[PDB]
Amino acid sequence: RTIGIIGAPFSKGQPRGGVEEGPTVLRKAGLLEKLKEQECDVKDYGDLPFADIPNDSPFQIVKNPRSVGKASEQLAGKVAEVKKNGRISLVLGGDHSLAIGSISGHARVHPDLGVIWVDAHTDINTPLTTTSGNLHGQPVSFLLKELKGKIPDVPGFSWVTPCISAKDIVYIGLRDVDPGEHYILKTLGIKYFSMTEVDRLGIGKVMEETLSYLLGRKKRPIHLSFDVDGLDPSFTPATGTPVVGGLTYREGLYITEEIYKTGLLSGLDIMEVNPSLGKTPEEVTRTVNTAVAITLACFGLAREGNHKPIDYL
Amino acid sequence: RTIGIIGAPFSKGQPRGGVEEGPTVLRKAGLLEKLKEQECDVKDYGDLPFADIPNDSPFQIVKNPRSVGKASEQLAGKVAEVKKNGRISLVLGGDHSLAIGSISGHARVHPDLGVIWVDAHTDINTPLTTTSGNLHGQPVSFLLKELKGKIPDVPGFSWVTPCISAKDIVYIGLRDVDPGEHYILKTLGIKYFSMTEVDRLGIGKVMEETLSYLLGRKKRPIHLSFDVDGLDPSFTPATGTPVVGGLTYREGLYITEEIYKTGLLSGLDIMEVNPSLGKTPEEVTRTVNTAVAITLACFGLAREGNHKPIDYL
Amino acid sequence: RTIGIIGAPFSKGQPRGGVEEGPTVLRKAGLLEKLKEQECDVKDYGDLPFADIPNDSPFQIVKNPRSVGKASEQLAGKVAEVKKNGRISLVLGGDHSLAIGSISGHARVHPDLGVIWVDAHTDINTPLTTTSGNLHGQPVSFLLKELKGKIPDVPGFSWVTPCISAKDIVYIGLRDVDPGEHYILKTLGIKYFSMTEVDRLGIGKVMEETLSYLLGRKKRPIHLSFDVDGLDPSFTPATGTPVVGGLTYREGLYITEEIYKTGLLSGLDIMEVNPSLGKTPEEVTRTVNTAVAITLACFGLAREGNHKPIDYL
Ligand SMILES: N[C@@H](CCCC[C@@H]1CO1)C(=O)O
Ligand SMILES: N[C@@H](CCCC[C@@H]1CO1)C(=O)O
Ligand SMILES: N[C@@H](CCCC[C@@H]1CO1)C(=O)O
Ligand SMILES: [Mn+2]
Ligand SMILES: [Mn+2]
Ligand SMILES: [Mn+2]
Ligand SMILES: [Mn+2]
Ligand SMILES: [Mn+2]
Ligand SMILES: [Mn+2]
Repeated sequence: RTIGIIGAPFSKGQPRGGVEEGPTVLRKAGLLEKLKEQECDVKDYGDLPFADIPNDSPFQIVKNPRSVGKASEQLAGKVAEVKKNGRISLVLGGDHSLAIGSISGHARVHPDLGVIWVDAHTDINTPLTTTSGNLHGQPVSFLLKELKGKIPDVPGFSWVTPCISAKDIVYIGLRDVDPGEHYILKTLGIKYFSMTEVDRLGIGKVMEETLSYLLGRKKRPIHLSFDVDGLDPSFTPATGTPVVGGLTYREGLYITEEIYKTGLLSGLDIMEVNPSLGKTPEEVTRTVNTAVAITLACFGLAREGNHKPIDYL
Repeated sequence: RTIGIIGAPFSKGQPRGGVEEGPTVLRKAGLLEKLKEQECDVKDYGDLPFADIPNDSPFQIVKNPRSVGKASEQLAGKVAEVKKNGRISLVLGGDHSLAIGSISGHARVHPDLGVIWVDAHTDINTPLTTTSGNLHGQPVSFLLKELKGKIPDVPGFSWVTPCISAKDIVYIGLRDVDPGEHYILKTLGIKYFSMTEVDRLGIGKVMEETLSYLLGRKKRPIHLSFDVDGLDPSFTPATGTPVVGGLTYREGLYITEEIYKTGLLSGLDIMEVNPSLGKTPEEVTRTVNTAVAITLACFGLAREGNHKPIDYL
Repeated sequence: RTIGIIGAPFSKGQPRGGVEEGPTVLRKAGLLEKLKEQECDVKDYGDLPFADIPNDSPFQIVKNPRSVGKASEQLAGKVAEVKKNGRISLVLGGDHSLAIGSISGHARVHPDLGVIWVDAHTDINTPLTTTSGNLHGQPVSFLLKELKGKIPDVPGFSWVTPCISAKDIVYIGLRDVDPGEHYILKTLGIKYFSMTEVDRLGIGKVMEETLSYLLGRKKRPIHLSFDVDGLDPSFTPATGTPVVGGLTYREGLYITEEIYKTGLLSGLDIMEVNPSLGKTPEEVTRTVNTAVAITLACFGLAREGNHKPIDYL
């Protein structure tokens, strides 16, 4: 498809800094070229320059609110631009707090978007339910219209406007959900397939239901926010908050291959890849290679093979 | 639920001794605290003191019959006690020969119990069919009423009374079954899901059929005897008789999460964890961590999340 | 069943030479004995002596055409012999180019054979579509009647006669298919289950459809060409062209256990095991052990257990 690459070297949504290297190691893995090696029209909007905000004391327990709120605000504008250019936005990021700006900017051009969130976590803590204060675990709370009222005025986010309903999002891969988050899950009726549902139904049925659930009433643009820690750490170890028992490399590709086939992918986030956290050089390459593979699947690379519309014989 | 912890540091059901450390490393992993950290009422009945039986020569090929028969006899009494106290017995053990006493004592208070046996092995060899002579591979033969007649008078087990029928037990995870054992399997019509059935049906259907098979006619207490070598050695390597191609960490949790949801768990055995057999310190922690995870799942810990009955928002 | 072992220490179908050691390390793993330890009548036709062909320059891009064409020609004769002796041919090989002779010789005695090809690749490149020139990636193109016309007169293969139709073959495990190969796939209507279909349907349904697809109209002899790189490299690392995201050890055994149960297995190839490519001594033993396990499954070894027709009690 027509892609618009946007690097988001940001890490203040959490404590470990190496995550802002995500765009670099991914590009250095030949991501742009690989995409071009397919049927992809690729334009790199470069890495966004996230100005330093020296004065950013916590808002209550919440950390680096101004820099996070600013990075998402900046990212939101960029995504809206690439979307206005008729391209699928590919946000190579740092931490997942950036999802706030990516989904926000996407919904400005396509307010009817549906979101598929692959993650070991729900990232739906509010500034009042979070125990860690890390904003990469709160993005979803800022985007949900139903949680509009339980989100205090946090410095840096006054530009935010909830753009999606609890019913326009589906979670896949959950295995470490906080108590308040689970409460929000059940209270708002959010559709999710934790690792338990994946085990019960199999990833094939999981994807069937996910797409049917989001595209049933009518076809609508799809936003895929892929947190690499959604996959098992044996595949993506170089990430900040790994949790054992994750989705397999195969399941990761199955998810993306199916989304690609809908022809409705319009926004994509590949987040939380932190090279600095690899215990070895191999753990880093393994994490980056897996991250690239998932990305390519979103844009056509199929395991059964691919061929141009010509007579090869 | 209401739990009654009972440590069973015993190893004479087999050759390698480190298995009697099971209760120690598990407790030292914070098992009691972790359970309390949930909605669990926990009372530790301590570790049973298994007196040394210096004079215990083999009965034919069978090894350490008196100490094994004695340990199970002692364990049987303890379990019956905790069951009489309205608690779910949690037997942290050494080798699986202890299942004889755990299931025996359980059935004294709840004669209508159904058993789910997760294991790479059937542990149903008789003193006459066993080739190794290790009693941890014969527990089931002593408990089955139908095998009453093919079990010789082995020193230390005169207190035993078969308490379950071949139809009140279901095996899950089998992948190394001896010839005589397989014969007993097919001859008594025992329900089992070897790794082949798990591969064919998927763990979801496997659990559906298992519970339906055992709880169909009527709801009855459930005894789960979990041999950690039922899971693949990439998850539980620190165990005496590992067999490749086992159940996954995910499947292990799926099994237990489903059993928990029945609200019928009344007896649980977490066996065969041998710290001494870990090739590295990490293999030990990996085995113990997995063993703890499975245990917590049996008592409520869910991958989709958990929350108290309060308004978190 | 009645087996006829034939070693094929050949490697010129590709660049790395250690693959010709396949027969050796497999035999040294106790394969013959293990088979005999079952209900198998085993006769080893020894290792075929593949005379050196010093003068063998490439035919266009195709490498070592004369030695490859000769090795398959020799192998074809041997297989036909063992098949004429009422035995299931077990070809312990080097590279997969040998499939040309194995399937050719098999079809001479049983022209109605159906083929199950487990592989990460389709190995259906023609001498004109191949980019590497390695013949181990072209065997299928020489065997298909429908591709009769797109296969130039390559030195060493004038003895070849396409013996199977595109509809008498099923692929399982595909995850690295070239563009021209994919074109041939879709153009000839070849049935395949890439890793994507395995993920979607589960290996149980995959095998159900495969057998139904090949044995539907009528029961016919089965030829299983098993490329060990079809399984994930975490199980069979010592192989020339490994591809991540492969079939599991369990799936590998499920496939073979199901084929065995049809009672129609008549030809088997266990290919691409290259001991020289193991990064460690353990990677070699792990590859060989897995290869032996799959082989034993093809001839009866079942994970649920096995027993002779006698009264064990
Ligand atoms: N729920 C935990 C863990 C958050 C993980 C967030 C990562 C981005 O995906 C917290 O709120 O801190
Ligand atoms: N069937 C073999 C292996 C027994 C394994 C027993 C382990 C407890 O689970 C024997 O009888 O010695
Ligand atoms: N398709 C590639 C890779 C071939 C792999 C062949 C291995 C035998 O299974 C080629 O034609 O060279
Ligand atoms: Mn996460
Ligand atoms: Mn996340
Ligand atoms: Mn066992
Ligand atoms: Mn056991
Ligand atoms: Mn291959
Ligand atoms: Mn091959």
